[PDB]
Amino acid sequence: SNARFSDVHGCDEAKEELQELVEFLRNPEKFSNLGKLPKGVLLVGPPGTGKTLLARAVAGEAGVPFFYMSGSEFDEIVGVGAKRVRELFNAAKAKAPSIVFIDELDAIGGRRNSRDATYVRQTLNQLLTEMDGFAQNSGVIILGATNFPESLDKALTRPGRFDRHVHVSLPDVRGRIAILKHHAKKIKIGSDVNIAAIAARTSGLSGAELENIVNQAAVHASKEKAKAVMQAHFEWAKDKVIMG
Ligand SMILES: Nc1ncnc2c1ncn2[C@@H]1O[C@H](COP(=O)(O)OP(=O)(O)O)[C@@H](O)[C@H]1O
Repeated sequence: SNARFSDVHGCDEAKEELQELVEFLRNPEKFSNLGKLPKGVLLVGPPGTGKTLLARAVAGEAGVPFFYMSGSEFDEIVGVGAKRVRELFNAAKAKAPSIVFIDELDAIGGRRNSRDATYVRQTLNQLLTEMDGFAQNSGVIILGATNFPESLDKALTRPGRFDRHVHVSLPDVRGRIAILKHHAKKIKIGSDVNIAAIAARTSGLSGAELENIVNQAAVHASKEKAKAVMQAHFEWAKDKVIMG
């Protein structure tokens, strides 16, 4: 089963804004008849805040294919980037409406070395060509995730490309409660568990780390042959995730 919005907690504003992307992908013709359409949307936030989960959730809510691409695939220098970019969008266009998710978009079009210049330029221009090539109601939504929006190439954020953004920040104490409670639905919660106390002791943690706390507490409780996941198991898992 694909992701849904009910899997995303601690950033209600982001999913509310992205619901518009779901409504477009469900019916691009009906969406356009009211009169501006989105092509590229930037997801901005630290690692583990659920940018990939949101992108997958938008495809799941809309019922459209999801295509993944990582900007990190060009970290070493290795292969032809433009061929990778061209083939990905061809598969997405053939399955439109669809979602293309570009993780670590800051990597594409980076400065890098003068030796890297010919490699970086061809990959960047290929992405720019595919985005500019979407006609009318092409059906393809491009979601780009980055932790460093100031590091993006200026060509990427020009009008008609990645000209809309959605912040996916670290959850506050209320969001951490919602995240902890959501993943705690899958565990047998003990009688002394205080999720609010745990959320108050996890300021700065991402949703991924919070999910890790719930899962590590359940495993630790199972190893001790306990009948339920107790507060001591959450405290142990919290310290393990925080110390890294
Ligand atoms: N906001 C969130 N709400 C619920 N779970 C989350 C959230 N953010 C992250 N997670 C959990 O952490 C996992 C990894 O998150 P991910 O989408 O890869 O984050 P990102 O792409 O921002 O680094 C998700 O599959 C999910 O289980």
